[PDB]
Amino acid sequence: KGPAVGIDLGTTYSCVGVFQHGKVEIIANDQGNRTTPSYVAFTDTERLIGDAAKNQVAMNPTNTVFDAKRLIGRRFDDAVVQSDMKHWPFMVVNDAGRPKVQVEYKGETKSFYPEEVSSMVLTKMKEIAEAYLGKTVTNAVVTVPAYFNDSQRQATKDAGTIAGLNVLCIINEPTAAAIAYGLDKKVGAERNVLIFDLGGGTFDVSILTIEDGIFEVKSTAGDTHLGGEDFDNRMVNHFIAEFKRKHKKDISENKRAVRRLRTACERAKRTLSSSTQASIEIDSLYEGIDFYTSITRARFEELNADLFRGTLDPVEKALRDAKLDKSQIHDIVLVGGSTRIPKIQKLLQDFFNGKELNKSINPDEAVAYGAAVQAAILSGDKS
Amino acid sequence: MDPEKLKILEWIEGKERNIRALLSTMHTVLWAGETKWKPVGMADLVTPEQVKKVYRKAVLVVHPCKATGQPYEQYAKMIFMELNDAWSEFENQG
Ligand SMILES: Nc1ncnc2c1ncn2[C@@H]1O[C@H](COP(=O)(O)OP(=O)(O)O)[C@@H](O)[C@H]1O
Ligand SMILES: [Mg+2]
Ligand code: NA
Ligand code: NA
Repeated sequence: KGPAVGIDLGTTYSCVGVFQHGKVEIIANDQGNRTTPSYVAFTDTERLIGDAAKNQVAMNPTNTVFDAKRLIGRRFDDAVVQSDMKHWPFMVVNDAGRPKVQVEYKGETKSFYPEEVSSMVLTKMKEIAEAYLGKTVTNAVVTVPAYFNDSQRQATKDAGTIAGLNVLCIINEPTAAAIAYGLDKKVGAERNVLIFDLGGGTFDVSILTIEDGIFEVKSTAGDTHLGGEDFDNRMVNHFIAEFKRKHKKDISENKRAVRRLRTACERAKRTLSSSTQASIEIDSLYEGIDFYTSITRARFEELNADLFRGTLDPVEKALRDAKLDKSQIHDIVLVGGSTRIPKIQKLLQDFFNGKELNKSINPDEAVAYGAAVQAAILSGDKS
Repeated sequence: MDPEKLKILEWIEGKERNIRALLSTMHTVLWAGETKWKPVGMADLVTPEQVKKVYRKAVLVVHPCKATGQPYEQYAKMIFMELNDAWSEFENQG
């Protein structure tokens, strides 16, 4: 029967892969993207998911939902939930001790549990793999951060069940990445692996010891509120001042213009990973005024200097909690979309004294890649 | 040398991918501590329906997901793997 998939169900973007014909395919959505925003837009007519959801956020901020992974498996009165709520433009309420996302859908107020919201994203990733395979998808492996507990794991599984999936296993994101590189298929003495995962909202360092295919999380570190979104924000403020200088207008107070600027900054940011400058081009940004401008890689790097270099403290921290020296880790693996930033890679590599990084698998894809490998073995479709 | 591994290695090769032979003797290679698996006799392994029924049961016991972080993790996967290949070979028959 039909193959099983791997789904990286991510805080900011999700990704799906299938292991078929001896190879893993990370599957593009219908807009051409190999990853998909973990975004759910509610409107008067439709429910939108992914690229279509994220693109209308500027117009529809209060009914566009993201960061559900931050609510999943948590109680309303969890200190993390209470602080996170400040950032979000959508509403969060208490149903009997459980967090609910409250939105306006089809001119009626509806509320959804975190695992329900994540089910919708999982559903979309399910559809992405079904469009590609030309057949229905049921079995999945889904990934979860190493530091997730049993409540968050169970709730992630339940989001699978709500999506129509039979979740074969819930596995750790760092572990899946190591599997993506086939590090668990090495023999001999125990190897130490370091996972450097910098995504859109979270930064994770994990150290694993692998021996005879068996993983052990030795230590974890990072910052659950540090990712690409923050580098975006540095550029956003950079240009808010620039628009104020050129035009004597301040856009800080206009939700729509600020978001529209973030979207251009994020696109610009990706360009800077492969090129040394990027142009920004927004029609009628504010009160009729076209914004056109340029930004160098150097300028991007220095706008983010502190955030980039502080990325190494969690490395050192995980390294001591693991009771290992820099020289003692055998594999470094780059995970997360923000690790495509050249200055982050030099920064990490120079910390390890020039040692080569595992980066050939697209970092924002390495998790789903490993989950797909695992789904296959779990189904008897690999070796 | 790993004695619990050596016993599974020996079980695997002695039964020659006979799904029924493996299923009917799996209790002699499960880790000490395993409590769910009641031994099957050939008598409940005659029809393909029976063999299907029992293999799904065996696969649940030794499944690699449940066995993660367990002292018998490696052996569960050794068994699961051989079960899957025995079953695929059982299904090729015909
Ligand atoms: N080429 C690139 N250069 C810089 N940042 C990138 C690039 N590609 C993706 N990103 C960023 O990576 C983040 C998403 O990372 P990803 O690992 O896909 O998601 P998640 O954090 O949800 O796991 C976003 O901030 C995105 O802007
Ligand atoms: Mg990630
Ligand atoms: Na992701
Ligand atoms: Na991350």
